[PDB]
Amino acid sequence: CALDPLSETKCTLKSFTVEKGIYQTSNFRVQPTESIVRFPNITNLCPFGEVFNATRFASVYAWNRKRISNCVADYSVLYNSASFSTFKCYGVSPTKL
Amino acid sequence: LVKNKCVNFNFNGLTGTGVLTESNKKFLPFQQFGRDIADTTDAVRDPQTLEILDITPCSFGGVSVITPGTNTSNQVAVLYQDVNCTEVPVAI
Amino acid sequence: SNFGAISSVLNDILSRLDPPEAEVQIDRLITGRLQSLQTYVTQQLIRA
Amino acid sequence: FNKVTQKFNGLTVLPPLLTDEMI
Ligand SMILES: *[C@@H]1O[C@H](CO)[C@@H](O)[C@H](O)[C@H]1NC(C)=O
Ligand SMILES: *[C@@H]1O[C@H](CO)[C@@H](O)[C@H](O)[C@H]1NC(C)=O
Repeated sequence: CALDPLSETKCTLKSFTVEKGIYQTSNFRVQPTESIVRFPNITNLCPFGEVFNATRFASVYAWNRKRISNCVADYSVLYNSASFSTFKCYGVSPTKL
Repeated sequence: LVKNKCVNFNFNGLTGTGVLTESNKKFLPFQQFGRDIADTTDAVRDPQTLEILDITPCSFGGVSVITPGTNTSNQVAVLYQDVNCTEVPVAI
Repeated sequence: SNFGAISSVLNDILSRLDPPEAEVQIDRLITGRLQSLQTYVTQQLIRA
Repeated sequence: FNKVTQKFNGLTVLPPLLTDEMI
C-alpha cells in the first residue's frame, strides 16, 4: 500500500483496478527538523527548604502563605524524597513538574 | 534559537511546532505573545533576547493522484493541493 | 471550547499529565470536536 | 462583480473548475 502513489490509490479505493480519474489519498506534511527550548536566564533555586524544614507551623485556622517567584524550582527533591505520607497533584502529574 | 526552518519549540513551557521568523508585529513592552483571529498563538517574545518572533505552521496539504485508468497505463501524476512547488521535495 | 477537559489545547494537556490521565482528557476533546464536525457537515448537506 | 463582498486548522477551499473568464 505504501510503495507508490498508484499502489496507494489502489489501496485507497480497495481495488486492483483503478478507473480513469483523480483521487485524493493522503496528506503531505513537512516534519520538525530540530527541537529548541527557551527559558529565562536565571539560576537561584526556589526556597523550598524554608517551607518544608520550618520549625514552627501555623494553626490551621491561621495558616501561613508564602509567595515563590523569580527562581528555579526543582520539584524532584520533593517527589523523590521518601518523607511524604501524601503527595497528591491536581491538574498536573508530579513527574512532569 | 533556530529561525527559518520547521522545529519543535518551547518558550517558558509554551510548546509547539512551526517555523520561527523575525516579526513586524510591534508589541508594546508589556506584551508577551501575539494571538490571531482564531485565538491561536502566532507570535512570541524570546525570553532571553526579547526579540519578537512570528510563528508560521509547518507546511502541509492534501495529496491527490491523477490516473489515465489502469486499463490504459500504470503511470500517474500527483497534485500537492495547496503548496508552492519549491516546498514539495521534502515530502520524501 | 474545552468540553469539560482541563484545557482546549491538547499540547497543554499532553504536557501536564502522564498518559493514562492524558487519555481521559483527550477523549473529551475528541467527542466534542466530532460532534462539532458532524453538525457542520449535516448543515452543509442541507444547504447544498 | 463589484457588488458582492483559518487554513492552518485543516480547513481549505478548492478552486472552481471553470474560471470567471470561462463563465
Ligand atoms: C530540608 O528541606 C529539604 C526539602 O524538603 C529536604 O530535602 C532536606 O532533607 C531538609 N534538610 C535536612 C537536613 O533534612
Ligand atoms: C513560490 O515560491 C517562491 C519562493 O518563495 C516565490 O518567489 C514565488 O512568488 C511563489 N509563487 C507562488 C505562486 O506561491
